[PDB]
Amino acid sequence: YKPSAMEQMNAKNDPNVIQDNYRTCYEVFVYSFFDSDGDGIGDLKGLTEKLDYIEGLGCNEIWMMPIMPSPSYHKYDITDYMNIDKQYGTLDDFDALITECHKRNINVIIDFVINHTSNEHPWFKAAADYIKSLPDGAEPDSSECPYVDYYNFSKTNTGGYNQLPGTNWYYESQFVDSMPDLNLQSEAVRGEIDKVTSFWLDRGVDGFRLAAVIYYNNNNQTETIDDLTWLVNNVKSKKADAYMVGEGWTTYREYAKYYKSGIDSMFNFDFSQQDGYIGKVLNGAANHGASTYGNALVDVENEIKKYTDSYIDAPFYTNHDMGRSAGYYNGDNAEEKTKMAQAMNLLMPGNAFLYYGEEIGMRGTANDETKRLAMRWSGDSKAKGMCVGPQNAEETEQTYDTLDKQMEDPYSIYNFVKQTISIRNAFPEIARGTNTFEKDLSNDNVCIFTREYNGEKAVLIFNPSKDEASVDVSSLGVNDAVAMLQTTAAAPSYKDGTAKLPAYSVLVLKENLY
Ligand SMILES: OC[C@H]1O[C@H](O[C@H]2[C@H](O)[C@@H](O)[C@@H](O[C@H]3[C@H](O)[C@@H](O)[C@H](O)O[C@@H]3CO)O[C@@H]2CO)[C@H](O)[C@@H](O)[C@@H]1O
Ligand SMILES: [Ca+2]
Repeated sequence: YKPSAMEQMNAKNDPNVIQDNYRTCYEVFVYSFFDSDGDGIGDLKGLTEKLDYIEGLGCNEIWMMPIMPSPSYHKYDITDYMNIDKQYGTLDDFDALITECHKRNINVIIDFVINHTSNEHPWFKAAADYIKSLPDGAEPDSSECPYVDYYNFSKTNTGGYNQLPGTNWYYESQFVDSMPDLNLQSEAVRGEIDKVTSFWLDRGVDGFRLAAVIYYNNNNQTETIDDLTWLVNNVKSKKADAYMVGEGWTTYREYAKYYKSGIDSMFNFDFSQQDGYIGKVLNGAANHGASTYGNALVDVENEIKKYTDSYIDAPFYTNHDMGRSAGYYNGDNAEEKTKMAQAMNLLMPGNAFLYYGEEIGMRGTANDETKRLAMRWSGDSKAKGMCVGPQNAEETEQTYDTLDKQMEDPYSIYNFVKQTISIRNAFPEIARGTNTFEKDLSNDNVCIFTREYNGEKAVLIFNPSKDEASVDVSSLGVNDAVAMLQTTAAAPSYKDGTAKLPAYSVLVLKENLY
């Protein structure tokens, strides 16, 4: 193994990992990750066995997709909020995972799905049976069945209601009939969620990913923010440094608003997907090339600032609900783009997220199942712990090698992402600093930022273009080049205030201030 120039350069910078809520988070689908008992389904024991891998990648947080009992493979429709799904193992396996995570200073985030339950959840079964029991006269009585007010039942088909089979009643189920929506205005419901947050916090959970936060109270954004506020306070009441990140799948003008709840993070969705800011810039669909990435960072930061001066952005770029990054880039320098997309994701301010498999450029988009294929550990047929993945996934042609092979390749996507995360772990200002887009020095080819945290300043220079570019950054002050990312043998250079970046590369400087 012969290390690239970037590897040698970046290694000379000491890790500076701060134990707070600005981390690098690996999002795992337990189902498709690593199988410990040989049934082809991934499990908690399997995840535990692969913590050396995740830690070696440089991630110091894990978010698992839902781990509680569910009739589906994906497990977003929950039947029991205080156990583990039998396919994943037991509560004892969860306890061991937490212990092993904390020993490695890795924090654990669980997917917290309270906008709906499964229609097989006992609360709904009981409400449904009760509703069906009522004579024509009717009008439910929550003293006879309190669960009737845990969900929204009506004789009227408003928006997102489905029929309760064999009756004249309907119930709210925005996503699908098998996912009835919880009434989060119910004090009884809030009482139940209280017990649930106590349960998971008491087993050493560090935070929550809040699913579907903008659908907490259907179309009523006021009640939704009230609901989120209640939840954020319920959690922080019990553990002050508990971390919470909300999924608000919408534009930034909308998801900025949810920061009024006091939540730490909202996922930064306008930077996600093929047609998000990162994707558009790399595929040449942006009005101002590289500088569009600058403008977008500033516009979103400025929007959030309307609501809070005290937050952690959640850049993620891709997740289990979207086509994998590698599928966004085809033809000439697709690999270069695939790498740089993750530089543009992971070197953003706040708490950065990496979806499992993105570090080896896994492909898959045709349907949701196909976005959640088995982690490609190895090419070997019968390697221990390989997962079969979801049963209804479409055919998908991969374009990059398996992980074992990528580790051995100094110019693999894996080694690039690994290098990216090392830069982030070396310079706390990248995640925590105030962000300044140096617009006067940026153009369609290069994008320049200064990051300032507690009197330390760094300069980030991205070249997400197919063209070599030079920039005079001497106006920013006296700088030293400390880190870089290269997508080919061509490496960034820096001399006497002039930076030269080849196509698809990054250069990091420290400013010296006297
Ligand atoms: O029935 C209509 C839709 O059904 C399918 O969508 C599934 C998703 O595959 C599944 O992951 C889950 O979506 C959750 C999503 O992953 C999560 O990030 C978000 O916070 O909550 C979602 C709901 O819990 O559930 C839906 C609904 O069953 C199908 O793939 C989709 O194309 C259909 O439109
Ligand atoms: Ca298994």
